[PDB]
Amino acid sequence: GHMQSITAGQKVISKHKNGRFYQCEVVRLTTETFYEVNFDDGSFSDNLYPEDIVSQDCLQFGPPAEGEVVQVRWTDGQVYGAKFVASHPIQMYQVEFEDGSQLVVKRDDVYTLDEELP
Repeated sequence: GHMQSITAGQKVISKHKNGRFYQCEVVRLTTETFYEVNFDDGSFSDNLYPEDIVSQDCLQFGPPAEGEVVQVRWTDGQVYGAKFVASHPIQMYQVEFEDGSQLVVKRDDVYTLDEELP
């Protein structure tokens, strides 16, 4: 959604790591910044984290310049040449389940207690 804003301290319903929906509590609203890059073969990634840029220290100095050549460490642990496209912060929701487990989830994966699932 929404319509409904979700706030810290609110009981909501979201999927646990076991893959089923349970009630959980929003413990914090976080901002995660994702980087978008074009790899040298022309494939596109929309969900790098700033630390995945290994040619410069983006956590310390911010994003590369638009179009800047970069090296990126991919999820296979290998390094690839790319060019920086854009960064976009996404508002997210850190939730805690009855068992103490936590997840950081996007708005669309959070439901209020009053609404029909899914």
